[PDB]
Amino acid sequence: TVSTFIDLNITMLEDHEFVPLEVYTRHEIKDSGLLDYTEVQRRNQLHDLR
Amino acid sequence: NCIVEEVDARSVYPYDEFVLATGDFVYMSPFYGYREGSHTEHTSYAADRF
Ligand SMILES: *[C@@H]1O[C@H](CO)[C@@H](O[C@@H]2O[C@H](CO)[C@@H](O)[C@H](O)[C@H]2NC(C)=O)[C@H](O)[C@H]1NC(C)=O
Repeated sequence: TVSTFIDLNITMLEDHEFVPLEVYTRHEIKDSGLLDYTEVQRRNQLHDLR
Repeated sequence: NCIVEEVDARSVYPYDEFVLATGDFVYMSPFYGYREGSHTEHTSYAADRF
């Protein structure tokens, strides 16, 4: 068999899922400061009851 | 000198203590009381003070 047809190949672009990605979370940013003022306050205001 | 002063208050989860605009930690849930299991809430204070 010979053919008079001209081929053409089209495959659909497959699905692709995007997972959530973060370089730094806000908890790491809150921990970036050398002294979280709030936690220092809460610790130091327990001295009499401790 | 007697001083009466209105201030804001901020508590984070679990809300067993809060702060004030001056920066004073009150070691008691803002919802601790006497009505509907409010004595379940947390207060590290002697019950006579509240
Ligand atoms: C039509 O579709 C593609 C080319 O776009 C070819 O399919 C892939 O071919 C590669 C090798 O080139 C295989 O490893 C893969 O298994 C094939 N499928 C996919 C989804 O990649 C296919 O061969 C083309 N048709 C012809 C007749 O070549």
